[PDB]
Amino acid sequence: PLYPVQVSSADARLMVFDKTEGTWRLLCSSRSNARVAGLSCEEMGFLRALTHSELDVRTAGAAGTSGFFCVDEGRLPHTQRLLEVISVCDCPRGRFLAAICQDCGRRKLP
Amino acid sequence: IVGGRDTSLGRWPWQVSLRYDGAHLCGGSLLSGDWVLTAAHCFPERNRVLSRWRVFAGAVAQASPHGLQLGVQAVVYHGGYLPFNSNDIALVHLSSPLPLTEYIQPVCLPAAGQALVDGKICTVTGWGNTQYYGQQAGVLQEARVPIISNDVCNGADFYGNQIKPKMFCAGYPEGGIDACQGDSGGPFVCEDSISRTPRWRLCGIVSWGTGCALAQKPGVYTKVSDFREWIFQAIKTHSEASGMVTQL
Ligand SMILES: NC(=[NH2+])c1cc2cc(-c3cccc(-c4ccccc4)c3O)[nH]c2cc1Cl
Repeated sequence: PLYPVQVSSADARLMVFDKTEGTWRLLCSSRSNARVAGLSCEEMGFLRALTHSELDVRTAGAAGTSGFFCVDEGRLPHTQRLLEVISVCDCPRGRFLAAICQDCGRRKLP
Repeated sequence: IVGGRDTSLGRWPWQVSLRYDGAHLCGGSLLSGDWVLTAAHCFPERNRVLSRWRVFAGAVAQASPHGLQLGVQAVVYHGGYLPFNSNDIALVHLSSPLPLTEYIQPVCLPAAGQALVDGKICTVTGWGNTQYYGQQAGVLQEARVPIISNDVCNGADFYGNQIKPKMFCAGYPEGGIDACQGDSGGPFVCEDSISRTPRWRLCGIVSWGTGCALAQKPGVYTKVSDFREWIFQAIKTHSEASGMVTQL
């Protein structure tokens, strides 16, 4: 039932499910971060990404993920779904994307 | 809403009322502080002077002096809405954004690939008639109805082949609880925890039916999951638009 793309409520890092592992992987930072943050938010049912940033595994931690996924930037603009343009990678920089998507569907009363 | 109950402030913070020259005509759902998703049939030829439309939000009583009322900058409707019933969806861009408070919040969209669960019980809200030959509700009403399958709804005893693939029915075979005139454009929402947090998502838009709350004539909704890309497009494309525009 969990959706394969998730975002953390502690630091907005994006996590994508790797079905051959049964683990979540981080999304390596790229020059297409804005399009990837926008596409990840749409994918999950949010309207848009308000902002995104770049975290550092060395100062932020992994938070239970196993590896990285990288986006094929040249294919990225032909996509509707993120999972079809992503691949495992080494992400040598150890920097991943965090996305602040527009919040929705929750009541804010006591 | 026929067979529903009065609800309270902050429960369905995405619900808005669309009024034309003073009268409440349709319901709508906030997608952000400046965009509302409703039904294309709410803007027929005679109701296309944007200056005459207002969007009321943040209150459950139509006569609350504490709700906000903003103008409309543009209406983007679906070019496939032949009448101008499939593609009965439209987006309304407010002239300025609503603040988001504990009483004004956007609702979520279905995630990509997320499908409807036939039999699941969702909620439908609105200020439409509480009886077909009745009056609109003074306080927003809410009701729970299950999704009916298309095989059943298209049966000759229900809507005999009039339910096309981007619409769905929700209701009780028996009748009794249903949406009605004035609820059109409004929200049909289901709650799930796929994002690990329970969130309500807009699965349907109140569109039409034969009378209201009759047995075997359930309500028909526009299936939002099939318009996700149209919505994302429209909003990028027409963010700075004014007027009545159509996007296919
Ligand atoms: N029983 C139902 N399931 C049902 C009934 C009606 C009835 C209406 C409706 C009737 C007359 C006029 C309008 C209307 C026309 C133009 C603008 C606004 C509303 C309606 O939406 N909408 C409906 C939507 C639903 Cl699910």
